[PDB]
Amino acid sequence: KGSRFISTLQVKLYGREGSSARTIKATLPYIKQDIPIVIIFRALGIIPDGEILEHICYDVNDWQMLEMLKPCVEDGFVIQDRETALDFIGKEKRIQYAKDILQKEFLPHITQLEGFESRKAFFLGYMINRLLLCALDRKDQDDRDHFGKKRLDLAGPLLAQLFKTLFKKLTKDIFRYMQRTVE
Amino acid sequence: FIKRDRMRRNFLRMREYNEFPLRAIPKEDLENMRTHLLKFQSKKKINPVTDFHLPVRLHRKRKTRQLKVLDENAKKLRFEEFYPWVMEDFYNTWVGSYEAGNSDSYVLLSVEDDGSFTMIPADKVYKFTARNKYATLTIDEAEKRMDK
Amino acid sequence: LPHFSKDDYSPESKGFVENSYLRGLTPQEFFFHAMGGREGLIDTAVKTAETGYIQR
Amino acid sequence: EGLVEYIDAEEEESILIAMQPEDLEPAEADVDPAKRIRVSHHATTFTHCEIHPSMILGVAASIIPFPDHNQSPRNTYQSAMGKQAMGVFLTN
Amino acid sequence: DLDLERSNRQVWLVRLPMFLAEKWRDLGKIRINKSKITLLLNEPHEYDLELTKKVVENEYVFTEQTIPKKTAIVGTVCHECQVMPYHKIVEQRRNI
Amino acid sequence: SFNQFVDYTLQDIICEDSTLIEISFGKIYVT
Amino acid sequence: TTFRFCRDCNNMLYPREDKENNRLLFECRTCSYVEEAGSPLVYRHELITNIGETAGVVQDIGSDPTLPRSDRECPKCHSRENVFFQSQQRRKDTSMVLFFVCLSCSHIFTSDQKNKRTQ
Amino acid sequence: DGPTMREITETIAEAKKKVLDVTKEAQANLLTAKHGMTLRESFEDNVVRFLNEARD
Amino acid sequence: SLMSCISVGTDPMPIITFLSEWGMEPLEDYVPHQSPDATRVFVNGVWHGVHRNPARLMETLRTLRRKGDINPEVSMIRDIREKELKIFTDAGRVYRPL
Amino acid sequence: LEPGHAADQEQAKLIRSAIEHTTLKSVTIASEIYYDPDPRSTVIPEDEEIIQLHFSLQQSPWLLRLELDRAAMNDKDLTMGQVGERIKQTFKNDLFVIWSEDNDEKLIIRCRVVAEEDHMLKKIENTMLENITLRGVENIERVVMMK
RNA sequence: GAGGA
Ligand SMILES: [Zn+2]
Ligand SMILES: [Zn+2]
Repeated sequence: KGSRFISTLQVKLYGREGSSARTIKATLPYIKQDIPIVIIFRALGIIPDGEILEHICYDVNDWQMLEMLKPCVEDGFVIQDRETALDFIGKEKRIQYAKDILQKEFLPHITQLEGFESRKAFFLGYMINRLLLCALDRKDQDDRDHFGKKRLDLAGPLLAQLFKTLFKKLTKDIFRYMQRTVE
Repeated sequence: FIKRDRMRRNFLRMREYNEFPLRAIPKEDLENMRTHLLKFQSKKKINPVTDFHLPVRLHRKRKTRQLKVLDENAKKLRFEEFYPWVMEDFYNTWVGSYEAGNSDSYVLLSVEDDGSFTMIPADKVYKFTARNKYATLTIDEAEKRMDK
Repeated sequence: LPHFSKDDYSPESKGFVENSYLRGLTPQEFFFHAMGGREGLIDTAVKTAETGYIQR
Repeated sequence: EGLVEYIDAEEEESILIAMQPEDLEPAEADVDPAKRIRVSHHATTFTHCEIHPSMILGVAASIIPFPDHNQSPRNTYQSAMGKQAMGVFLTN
Repeated sequence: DLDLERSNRQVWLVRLPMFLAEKWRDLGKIRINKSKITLLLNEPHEYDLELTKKVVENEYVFTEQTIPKKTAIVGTVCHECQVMPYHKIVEQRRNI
Repeated sequence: SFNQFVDYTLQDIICEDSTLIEISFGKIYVT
Repeated sequence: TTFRFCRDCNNMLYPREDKENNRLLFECRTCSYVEEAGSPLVYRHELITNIGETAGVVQDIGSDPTLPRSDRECPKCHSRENVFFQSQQRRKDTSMVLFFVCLSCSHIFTSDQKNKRTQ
Repeated sequence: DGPTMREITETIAEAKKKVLDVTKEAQANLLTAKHGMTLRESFEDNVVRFLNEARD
Repeated sequence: SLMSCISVGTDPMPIITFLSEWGMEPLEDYVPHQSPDATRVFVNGVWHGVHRNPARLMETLRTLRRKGDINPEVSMIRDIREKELKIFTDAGRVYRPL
Repeated sequence: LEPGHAADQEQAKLIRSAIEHTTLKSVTIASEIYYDPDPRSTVIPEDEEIIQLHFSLQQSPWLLRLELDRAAMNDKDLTMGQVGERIKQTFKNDLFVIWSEDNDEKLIIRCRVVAEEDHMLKKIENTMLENITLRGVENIERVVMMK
């Protein structure tokens, strides 16, 4: 609800199998291009590698998965601190821009409040984990049609959207007339 | 067989133990002294600030009324407390971060030398992380090293 | 179908209708057959449009 | 009283429905040849039993007599046609 | 004077069923037994306690009255616990 | 769905980004 | 294989050579922490993997309703109660072999009669 | 005819049995994948062939 | 189909509250390598925590639904093999009785 | 087939071998990079026995050691002889190459460059697995005899 | 919208 805002974060895994340097770049809203993930993780405050892998490969025997990850670690090895990471994103304001993007546009459906970077970090780690799990052939790709993944918008939600929009417009115009009463 | 509507008739026819007071602290000592939480991260398990170093300072790094986006003051106020605070010497450092996770249900028990325990409502909670432990960051130089 | 255990490869678990149209189909079989039949309908619908365009 | 239960597609993934109440779980125990070939109970750890299978059909399909003897495309055609039939649509 | 005051006060922390926590953000008497604790209210219900983490490491408590300001570091987390529920009467109130 | 809407969603659409630089929106009434 | 982390830096301990005694030296390229190796092995590829077949064997799997049940007698234990399933490898070229889980001693064992397997 | 009916039935039963035997063998990992196709595919094809032969 | 209905959605908060009340170590204190058997607990796809002994939890949740305490249109899956326990009070789901 | 040879299934197998594109990756099992600076004593005491031969009748300290499957090596009817030939002739310029003998119960092949190694070596191994057509011709995947 | 075929 709440002027329902649809932000579609995606994670992309680069390069076919065997093609060396398979690296994972995440996609954020309002960003020049994809970002190597480890950048994002540090941008959320998980700085060390070991902590990041802990955020991703939940079992420390999955050296399979760890090997899969290592390229992204090496990719991100350049940056080593949070604020640098926020610098990567696009003043004197660039950092604050990045931070506010994360607090409002990165995974809206977790929160848009102040301190939950631990959450969004963990959740992102999980998302990556599942992507890896697929690309390691241990789950099959998602079934696009499983009816559990569908929803039906009955008269309720349809009118909900429609009316929310109309009413937002009505507020806009009321405010505008209020202004035109500068006189 | 066939569908039978006579079943209406069918049913119709068939029918050590310590104990302490937990006193409330004076409002006044609280009224300036907000309480918060310390969390470092280095896994250098002990992290004793006493044995960190010294001295250990701590500090944070048109027309008439027109359209304003509204919000409760505190978040606005929280938004406006964005200078994280650090421990230094004048070498080791630590930088804290706002947890914002469980300010709800956390009451600090005043485990003093006296057994009386005052239930201190934890006000905030911060996660502290080291920094400049290798001062190796090339914020603009590094971006050069990326493309190569 | 949820009416089955997991990893059953027995013919009726994966869709071997056995009764005749005379004997009628058990609900699984009925459903399976419905899936097959819809595939048929779709293929026909697509195929006519194709062959129409090809012929033109 | 928790005798009946609402189940959606996601949860369906982790249950074990029985088709017919009785025969599917009486116990482990001569057959009319005309009767179709029901499989068995064959399993024990059910958790739910279907209310009645004929409820998988939608509205239009429910008109068809014996739709379990027909070839499915026929069912679909009827479901479509049934909306053309003349008849009383409303009492007023 | 930018520095701590003592930086050693070893304190305890608990997590309280919020139906009871909000009551405490504005005394009591507690059975502080051995590794088995229940909580008598300053009265309705009766509650129990668990020891979540005895080794309460890395973590301490501080307080406050390039922008600096004055600070007073209370001291350590001595240990922390968590509250659980008259637990039947509480659970009856809990389910809501 | 419709009842749910007209009983809750209608209101909580209003009790939202409602107040305007001030003007307030309160209880919503349906005839 | 394994990875290593700079017990102070806590980062990827890359390997390196001693260059005089010429033994391995893991070095944190964020820091100065250095260590040798426990093994001369550095990396291993494993292009055909026998792992992941019997994955997620939790000490709860007996509670799964949908899982089938056999009678085959446990070798380790001797129950005749068992849940069995195919490999979780979910690769196209995967065998059909079954993995039985005793419901008493929770001891995995396989349907295989080629040899003995352990996932 | 009746006799014909139960003869049909037992024919189907034979089919089921052959399928089952193939299955048991596959799960004993004794199935030999004909060249050029997956073990799993080989099994699946075998089953489909049996079933169609049975129907006919 | 004849008996299928469509969920209308429910405020999830009380469920989350209850979960916290019954375990569900909150996320921020989750340390995987030492808590390897935790079942991730989701709600409307929002990973809210982890928990141990999920079995009894699931039991309790089920029971609660089965006496109207939790609105019965709420689905509650417990994938045993993925150590996940999703929940949805989401509006728009499709469900049928049993 | 040419008319010879009209019906000699044996001949057909010969050809099928002769044309089917067979790559190194398809025959091995797992690849491993070791640190053995010892020219002539494998850290492992199993390839070491091989080093008792295949060694003698300016180096690098980084062994790359290779494991293949006997079943595939024989279905493809391959001999670590030929494969060694393949890799050797593919370089002969950088790698002393040693293979277990086709007798050996395990299919073990060892190579060493003659630096900033352990990263280039990775590229090399990838190239070995992928860009090495042991026999047969490109784009030919599966050859299935028929009558 | 509809829609038969
Ligand atoms: Zn280091
Ligand atoms: Zn056993």
